[PDB]
Amino acid sequence: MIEKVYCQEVKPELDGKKVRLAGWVYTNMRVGKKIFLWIRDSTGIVQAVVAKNVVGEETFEKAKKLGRESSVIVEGIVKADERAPGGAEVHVEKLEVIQAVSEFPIPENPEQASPELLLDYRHLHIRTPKASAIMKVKETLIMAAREWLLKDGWHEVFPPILVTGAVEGGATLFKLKYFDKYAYLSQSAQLYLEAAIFGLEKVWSLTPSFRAEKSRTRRHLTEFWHLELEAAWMDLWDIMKVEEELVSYMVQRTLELRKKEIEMFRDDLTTLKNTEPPFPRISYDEAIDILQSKGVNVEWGDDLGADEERVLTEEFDRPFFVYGYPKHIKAFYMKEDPNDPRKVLASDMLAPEGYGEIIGGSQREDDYDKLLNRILEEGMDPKDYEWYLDLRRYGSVPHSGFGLGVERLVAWVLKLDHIRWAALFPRTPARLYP
Amino acid sequence: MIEKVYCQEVKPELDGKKVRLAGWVYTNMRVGKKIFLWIRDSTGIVQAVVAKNVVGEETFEKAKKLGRESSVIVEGIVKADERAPGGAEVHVEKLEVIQAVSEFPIPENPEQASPELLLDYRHLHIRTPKASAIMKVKETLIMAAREWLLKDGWHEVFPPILVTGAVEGGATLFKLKYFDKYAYLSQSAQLYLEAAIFGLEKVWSLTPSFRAEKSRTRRHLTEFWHLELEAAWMDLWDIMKVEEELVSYMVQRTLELRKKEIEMFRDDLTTLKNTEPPFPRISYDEAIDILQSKGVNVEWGDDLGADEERVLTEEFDRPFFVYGYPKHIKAFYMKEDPNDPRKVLASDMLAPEGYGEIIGGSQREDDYDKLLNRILEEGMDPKDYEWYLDLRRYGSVPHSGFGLGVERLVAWVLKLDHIRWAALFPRTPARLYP
Ligand SMILES: NC(=O)C[C@H]([NH3+])C(=O)NS(=O)(=O)OC[C@H]1O[C@@H](n2cnc3c(N)ncnc32)[C@H](O)[C@@H]1O
Ligand SMILES: NC(=O)C[C@H]([NH3+])C(=O)NS(=O)(=O)OC[C@H]1O[C@@H](n2cnc3c(N)ncnc32)[C@H](O)[C@@H]1O
Ligand SMILES: [Mg+2]
Ligand SMILES: [Mg+2]
Ligand SMILES: [Mg+2]
Ligand SMILES: [Mg+2]
Repeated sequence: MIEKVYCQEVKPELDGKKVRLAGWVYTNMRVGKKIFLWIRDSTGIVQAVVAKNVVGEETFEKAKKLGRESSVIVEGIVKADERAPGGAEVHVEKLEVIQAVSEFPIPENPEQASPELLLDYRHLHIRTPKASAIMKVKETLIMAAREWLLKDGWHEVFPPILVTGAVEGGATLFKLKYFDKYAYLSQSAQLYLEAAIFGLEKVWSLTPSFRAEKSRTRRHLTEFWHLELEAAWMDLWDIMKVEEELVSYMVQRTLELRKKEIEMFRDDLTTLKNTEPPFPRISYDEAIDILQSKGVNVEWGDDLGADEERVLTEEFDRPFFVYGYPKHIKAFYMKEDPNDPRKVLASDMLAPEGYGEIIGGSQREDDYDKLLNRILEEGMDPKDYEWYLDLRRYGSVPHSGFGLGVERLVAWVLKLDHIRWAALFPRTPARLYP
Repeated sequence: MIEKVYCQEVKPELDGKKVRLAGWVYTNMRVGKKIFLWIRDSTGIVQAVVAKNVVGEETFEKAKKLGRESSVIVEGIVKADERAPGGAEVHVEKLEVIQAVSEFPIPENPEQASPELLLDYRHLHIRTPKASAIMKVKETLIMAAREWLLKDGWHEVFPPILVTGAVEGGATLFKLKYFDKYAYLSQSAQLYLEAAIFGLEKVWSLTPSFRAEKSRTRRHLTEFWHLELEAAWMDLWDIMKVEEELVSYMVQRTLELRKKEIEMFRDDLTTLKNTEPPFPRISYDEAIDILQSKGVNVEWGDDLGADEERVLTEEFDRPFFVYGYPKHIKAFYMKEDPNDPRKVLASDMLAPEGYGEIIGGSQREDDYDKLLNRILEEGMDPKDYEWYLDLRRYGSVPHSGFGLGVERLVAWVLKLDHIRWAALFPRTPARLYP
């Protein structure tokens, strides 16, 4: 390959050097007698100056016709100039038009289009600066997670997607024909991580999880990226510490690296700066009391939906935990609170600013009889979970874990109006394409 | 949590120190008047010495009954002793039996069981040393990939799994009901990576890919982990360099870190040591000539199946490329060789020692008309690929990419007899459970 110079590399210190840009036309404007093409690539935008008396009439005329997203190779000499973007521009010697474009269907400012148009053209939308910014933030949060997980001694595993068990209820299961059998798409890798702790003790996975959720909210996708941890020996309080340490490191690392991207989306970084341990912790009992005190008609035992969480966040300026939920609005696998068996040892981590739940986790039931009984009480067939029950027969240990919704976290970090914008190609009940 | 000391931490230099082990009984043997329990955890095995006159009769009797996989907490004093495993043992002061076990259904040496028993009990099999070793090698190869990808300036993206397009043919597609519509499980994220290069230039993803492959071979799963790269500006030769640099770094890094694990599986590390650029490259034409020279009844235009690849590997002592395949045994998206349009600019990377294909990649067709025509020739509906065709309308650039089968790579690195052992919970046409 003939090497390119990235836009971010075009700096005043390269004054007088030859560079080869490769990218796409961002804007095309005649300035005096010259054509100024701003060329975008993955790293920034550079001003390329095209002079008729330098490139000749043929190239000059071609340059006039280059609309947004025209693919081009540009060779020229860098000139330091305090007036140009980045304090340096390229004086064009040669212009190769790969493909001229005049009708790119995403507007120059995407937010002047209907969100439905942007989704119809999601494959084109993702190359635009804000959409690309979201993907850079996403990769950085995940890289940060992997740094923390490696340093803290967790093992990465690669759990199954095709499964036969519901982890998070039958209502959100996708079912498919699988040769002579039927399979489900995994809602969560948790049950498999629980098997894996017996060999590896501290495990984690990042997998797509699948939820056939009919409700079309701004916090639900039908497919999302799910970062999940499970650890032998740890109780609920232990796993909550892991959660706050991990989330804080993810947020602080992304603040350090992606400030520019975050500032495209936020006027106020306060809640992100505030994201360091210890996070505030309230019981579900306290949550009910707070909600009732603000006039919300909620009763002990009621589910905390998105609206309840939203009101609860008003009292917090960083992520916070709610723990000790009523047993019967919580998953079959969660351990009872031994001090109060009406509750389970579960906690959710809620993001502030109205965002609500980003992590759900718990200590797991480690007693065989108790777990079997919960399976039966929930109308589940123990046959489908015999392997999971085996984990309580062959050297059971106390253990706990959690799942973080990556898109949910990105949506809070960037104050997105909908979780769909944090997925590369979002999936919702009416959206499968592109 | 009360902190534990890991087995690998029990070293002669801790002589006289109190430690708390937490783990599972590996073996239980009476030695003289004492009970020797070898305790395994995620990091190794430690000899714990239980003396009746120290722990008392009740604890001593309990210790006699502890079979393999009994979950235990052991507190005691480290004693340096050249005779013990690791040169240090723990003299037990306190023994807490969490759960006693006497009938763990995986044999002490798993390979004395039918592979079908091991798969029936896959959830139990994975905690055993060799199976756990494979997972450590897998996480290390992947960590190595991420190190290389970050250093070389690639962006991580998180592409969709629910899709409407076949990338790699209709025959291996899983189809499912999706609300009022139908969806497919992604065979490969490639088409979406191609969309993503327009914003991010150099992209990669690690995703589960799904192949409804009826043939039950030792190189096919119905679900596998697929590491895929796509890059703007790069041609086939460029992407081949990326492939050899990445694979070499993965292998060399895993050799550096996981020598102990690899030596459980290999007598000979030669081919791994040999895995550094430049890898040997032969044309498909040369491959046919080699095969015919060894008496294989293959003709130019024929598909190279597993058996052909196996024979071809006899001539190589490290991974190697085969390039320039006949157009009509290759995918619809691949770019024709401009020098010879009977061929496409595709290459596979084959592992030696009979293993064969670990990567398939190509330069992509970047001409709209040519791609449309190939879609139509293959009996595909261009409507299902309109978005993919858009990538050839709105600033097309030359580009290339590839997919690496992680399990396929693990199977070669560890000389596994079947790819299934490199998946945490393998999926094959008759195996969906556990
Ligand atoms: N390993 C575990 O302990 C996780 C546990 N099995 C689990 O799946 N919990 S969860 O349903 O709360 O999902 C966990 C998180 O996953 C996110 N989530 C959960 N459902 C969705 C949907 N439908 N869309 C997007 N994101 C979703 C959200 O952040 C939740 O807090
Ligand atoms: N992004 C790309 O350019 C990849 C391209 N779309 C692709 O899917 N190619 S491939 O079919 O050869 O699959 C790529 C690799 O994926 C592996 N593979 C491909 N199929 C399987 C099955 N069924 N089981 C396990 N592993 C499999 C094998 O290592 C192949 O070399
Ligand atoms: Mg809830
Ligand atoms: Mg939840
Ligand atoms: Mg082939
Ligand atoms: Mg192939």
